[PDB]
Amino acid sequence: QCSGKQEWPELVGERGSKAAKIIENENEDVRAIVLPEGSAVPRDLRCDRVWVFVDERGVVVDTPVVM
Amino acid sequence: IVGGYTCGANTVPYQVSLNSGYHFCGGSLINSQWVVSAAHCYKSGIQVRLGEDNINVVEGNEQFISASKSIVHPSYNSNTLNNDIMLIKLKSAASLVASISLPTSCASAGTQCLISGWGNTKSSGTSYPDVLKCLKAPILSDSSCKSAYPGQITSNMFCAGYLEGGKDSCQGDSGGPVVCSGKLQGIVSWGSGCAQKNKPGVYTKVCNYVSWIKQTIASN
Ligand SMILES: [Ca+2]
Repeated sequence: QCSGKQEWPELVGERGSKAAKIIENENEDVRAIVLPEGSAVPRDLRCDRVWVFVDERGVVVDTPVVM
Repeated sequence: IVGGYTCGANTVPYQVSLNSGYHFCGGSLINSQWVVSAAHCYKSGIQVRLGEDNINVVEGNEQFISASKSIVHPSYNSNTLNNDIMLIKLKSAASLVASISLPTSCASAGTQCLISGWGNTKSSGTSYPDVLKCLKAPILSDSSCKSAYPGQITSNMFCAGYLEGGKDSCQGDSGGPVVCSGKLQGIVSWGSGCAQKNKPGVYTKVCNYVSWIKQTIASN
């Protein structure tokens, strides 16, 4: 159980940089991290982190969530 | 842990949960006063939870002890996760829940190990378990490992798991134990997704650090 909004289905298909700003505005406790789709990541669990995975066109490729 | 199984209470006595309000990483108890975890699990005000099985229900074996200090490896690279190892000193000694021995030699590819943790149990989507999860998995050849993650594997890392996918560690498992024949050989560290084909788990190679561990404990 983390705090605030947890998932952004509406952002799939949006530009990464744009989604990151929206995410950080809608949940002030997280930082959005834009990564290329398929980027390797640490295996910790966080309530203050939202990965935003983008394809080569910088488009959000999957639902960003707090994790 | 995805594709694993319920360990059962007290079957992994060295397993530690790091808690900062919530469970965020695992760790391994190496003696009554010291825990080994991943450097990227560092934060201030860590509470160490030993004797946990179900992390959401107090069942009777828990010892919750504050971390008095958390020493990150001097050469830890937060970007590449090279030297992803951290020592945590307990404010008071744990009651011996038991410690796991350090390795005297590095394990070889093909060796069967036990990986465990309270990490996500889904390759896709999300599910966080109450009780401790275990996975038996082999160390993979340095050749396989490098091919899976070109340009990213250092001499301080090894891959373990299944190239065919389906069984892996996952977010929430970092810092936790990879134990092979009674010795702590690895620390859950990183990977691409969880349990994806040709994307096995990458682990800190504990045998490279035995000396740093001893010296660090002795001077702190
Ligand atoms: Ca418990």
